[PDB]
Amino acid sequence: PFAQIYILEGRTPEQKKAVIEKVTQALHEATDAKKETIRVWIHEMPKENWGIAGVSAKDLGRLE
Amino acid sequence: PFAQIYILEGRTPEQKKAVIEKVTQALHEATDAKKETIRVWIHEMPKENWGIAGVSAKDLGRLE
Amino acid sequence: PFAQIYILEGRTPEQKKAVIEKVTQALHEATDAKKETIRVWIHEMPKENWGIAGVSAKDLGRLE
Amino acid sequence: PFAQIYILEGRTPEQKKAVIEKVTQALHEATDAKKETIRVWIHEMPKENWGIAGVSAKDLGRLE
Amino acid sequence: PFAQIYILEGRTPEQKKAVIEKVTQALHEATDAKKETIRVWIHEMPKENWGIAGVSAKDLGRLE
Amino acid sequence: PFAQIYILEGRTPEQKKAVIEKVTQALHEATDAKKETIRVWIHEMPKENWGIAGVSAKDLGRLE
Repeated sequence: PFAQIYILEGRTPEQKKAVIEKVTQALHEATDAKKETIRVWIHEMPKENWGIAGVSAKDLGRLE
Repeated sequence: PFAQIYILEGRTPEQKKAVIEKVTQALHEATDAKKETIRVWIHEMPKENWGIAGVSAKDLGRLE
Repeated sequence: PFAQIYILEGRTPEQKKAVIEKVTQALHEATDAKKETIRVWIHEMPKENWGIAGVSAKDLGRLE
Repeated sequence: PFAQIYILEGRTPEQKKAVIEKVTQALHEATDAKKETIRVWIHEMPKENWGIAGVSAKDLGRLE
Repeated sequence: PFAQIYILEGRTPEQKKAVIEKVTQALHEATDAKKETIRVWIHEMPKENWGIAGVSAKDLGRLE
Repeated sequence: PFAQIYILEGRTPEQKKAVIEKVTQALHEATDAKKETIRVWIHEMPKENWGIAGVSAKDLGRLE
């Protein structure tokens, strides 16, 4: 089982390692697949490239 | 944060619900993102459509 | 420019044709790319395979 | 409904904001989904990483 | 190295096995990656779900 | 037919051109699709962003 993860830019390397570790464990427990077979990779998206209801994460970050 | 999951066909609905639940929890804990923002969806791939080292999961399933 | 669209199962064929038409027009107008170059394809996801905040679209559809 | 957009590097930020805005509107009109649910994100591909009929956008950009 | 392949519905199983075999060999030769590490999977898209310049493969299939 | 390729960062430009060329040829031969229709694009993943059995390519690169 494979997981393709999409996150915004700006997260710590510790958080990205945890994404790999916890998502891999999550797939192992949910499907009982051998960890050897599990692959997880992470796309880091610029805030200008991430739209929520038609507004970019960048424009939202300017607000409270 | 979003997770696009690829699994082979043939898993129970309980396993697929667990994929959604555990991967969502994994992303929440790894990034501290609000669960409201997290999305996880699952592509179920036919065994004929899944290649490992040039051999399909289907041809492998014939073997021990 | 290419668009990979993810929607839930259960939409009319007219809505899917409109997705192809309107997304193609949207990319043409936003980037001025020739329509000849634009490609849009649609993955229809089972409601059991679509997680929102850890809950599947299927379990949500049972509710009001 | 979600849209994963693939464009070549080198487009203005105004064009990328327009991609987010117009694709979101396109999905809203085609499916009648609430804008709150719609997500659009953009991968910007290096010209060396984009093949058309076996030739990269980079090699093509050298030509007329 | 991983390859995610998108083809229209309607191809023979022999063609899909060849996709897995030849794409795997192509990645092995281009990158010198061990075949053990290479993964290739195939999404088969309904013709109604595949847009070329704003027109679906289905509407095109009606024409000559 | 389209191929979305995922490789680790750090490969030569010659290898990436070969990916585009050989994968395009592989799809042409496997499906008999006209080369004009074939598209191949390449995501280069940071080693920190690529998990194998729960361990990142980066941590593995430290080892023998």
